[PDB]
Amino acid sequence: EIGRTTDPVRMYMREMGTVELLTREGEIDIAKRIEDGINQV
DNA sequence: AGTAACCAATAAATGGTATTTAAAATGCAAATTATCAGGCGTACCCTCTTTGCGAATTCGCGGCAGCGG
Repeated sequence: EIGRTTDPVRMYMREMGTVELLTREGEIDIAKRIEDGINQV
Protein backbone atom coordinates (compact mmCIF):
# COMPACT_ATOMS: atom_id res chain seq x y z
CA GLU A 1 0.00 0.00 0.00
CA ILE A 2 3.08 2.17 0.51
CA GLY A 3 2.69 5.07 -1.88
CA ARG A 4 6.45 5.55 -1.90
CA THR A 5 6.08 8.11 0.89
CA THR A 6 9.68 9.26 0.84
CA ASP A 7 8.97 11.62 3.76
CA PRO A 8 11.06 10.31 6.68
CA VAL A 9 8.54 11.65 9.19
CA ARG A 10 5.89 9.37 7.74
CA MET A 11 8.21 6.39 8.00
CA TYR A 12 8.97 7.20 11.63
CA MET A 13 5.32 7.59 12.61
CA ARG A 14 4.34 4.44 10.75
CA GLU A 15 7.04 2.46 12.54
CA MET A 16 6.23 3.87 15.97
CA GLY A 17 2.47 3.39 15.62
CA THR A 18 2.62 -0.39 15.99
CA VAL A 19 3.75 -0.53 19.62
CA GLU A 20 0.76 0.10 21.87
CA LEU A 21 0.71 1.91 25.22
CA LEU A 22 0.21 0.15 28.53
CA THR A 23 0.02 1.95 31.86
CA ARG A 24 0.12 1.54 35.66
CA GLU A 25 0.91 -2.15 35.45
CA GLY A 26 3.56 -2.67 32.80
CA GLU A 27 5.83 0.06 34.14
CA ILE A 28 5.91 -1.79 37.45
CA ASP A 29 6.33 -5.10 35.62
CA ILE A 30 9.24 -3.94 33.48
CA ALA A 31 10.89 -2.08 36.37
CA LYS A 32 10.77 -5.22 38.49
CA ARG A 33 12.36 -7.24 35.70
CA ILE A 34 15.10 -4.65 35.21
CA GLU A 35 15.94 -4.65 38.90
CA ASP A 36 15.90 -8.45 38.86
CA GLY A 37 18.43 -8.53 36.04
CA ILE A 38 20.66 -6.04 37.83
CA ASN A 39 20.45 -8.01 41.07
CA GLN A 40 21.35 -11.18 39.19
CA VAL A 41 24.44 -9.60 37.68
C1' DA B 1 105.46 109.33 13.01
C1' DG B 2 106.25 103.56 10.80
C1' DT B 3 108.08 100.10 6.53
C1' DA B 4 108.27 93.67 5.97
C1' DA B 5 106.98 88.48 4.71
C1' DC B 6 111.49 86.86 6.85
C1' DC B 7 111.51 81.54 9.65
C1' DA B 8 110.12 79.51 13.97
C1' DA B 9 106.63 79.22 16.55
C1' DT B 10 102.30 78.54 18.90
C1' DA B 11 98.96 75.33 20.13
C1' DA B 12 94.10 75.68 18.04
C1' DA B 13 91.70 74.31 13.63
C1' DT B 14 89.24 70.21 12.65
C1' DG B 15 86.77 65.14 12.00
C1' DG B 16 87.88 61.33 12.50
C1' DT B 17 89.82 55.57 14.61
C1' DA B 18 87.70 53.23 20.22
C1' DT B 19 87.22 50.38 25.91
C1' DT B 20 85.02 53.04 29.13
C1' DT B 21 81.06 55.02 32.32
C1' DA B 22 76.49 53.18 34.82
C1' DA B 23 72.32 55.12 35.00
C1' DA B 24 68.43 55.46 33.17
C1' DA B 25 64.71 53.54 30.21
C1' DT B 26 62.77 49.74 27.87
C1' DG B 27 61.53 46.03 27.14
C1' DC B 28 60.94 41.31 28.77
C1' DA B 29 58.17 36.88 31.74
C1' DA B 30 56.07 35.70 35.99
C1' DA B 31 51.95 35.86 40.28
C1' DT B 32 47.35 37.10 41.01
C1' DT B 33 43.64 38.50 40.95
C1' DA B 34 38.26 38.38 38.27
C1' DT B 35 34.61 35.89 35.17
C1' DC B 36 33.48 32.99 31.99
C1' DA B 37 32.00 28.50 30.41
C1' DG B 38 30.13 23.47 31.43
C1' DG B 39 27.59 19.62 33.90
C1' DC B 40 24.06 17.92 36.72
C1' DG B 41 19.15 17.73 38.38
C1' DT B 42 14.14 18.60 38.81
C1' DA B 43 9.04 12.74 41.19
C1' DC B 44 0.66 14.83 40.36
C1' DC B 45 -0.16 13.82 35.67
C1' DC B 46 0.51 14.59 30.51
C1' DT B 47 1.40 9.37 24.92
C1' DC B 48 1.33 9.44 16.04
C1' DT B 49 0.42 15.22 15.59
C1' DT B 50 2.43 18.37 14.19
C1' DT B 51 2.46 19.51 9.01
C1' DG B 52 3.36 21.42 3.88
C1' DC B 53 -1.40 23.99 2.52
C1' DG B 54 1.50 25.93 -3.50
C1' DA B 55 10.39 26.52 -5.03
C1' DA B 56 1.75 26.96 -7.05
C1' DT B 57 -3.99 26.91 -13.58
C1' DT B 58 3.24 27.28 -18.07
C1' DC B 59 4.07 24.72 -21.96
C1' DG B 60 6.42 22.05 -25.16
C1' DC B 61 9.30 18.10 -25.52
C1' DG B 62 11.36 13.78 -24.54
C1' DG B 63 11.68 9.23 -22.71
C1' DC B 64 11.54 5.76 -19.40
C1' DA B 65 8.46 3.53 -18.11
C1' DG B 66 3.59 -0.25 -17.21
C1' DC B 67 -0.15 -2.95 -19.73
C1' DG B 68 -1.17 -5.95 -24.15
C1' DG B 69 -1.35 -8.60 -28.29
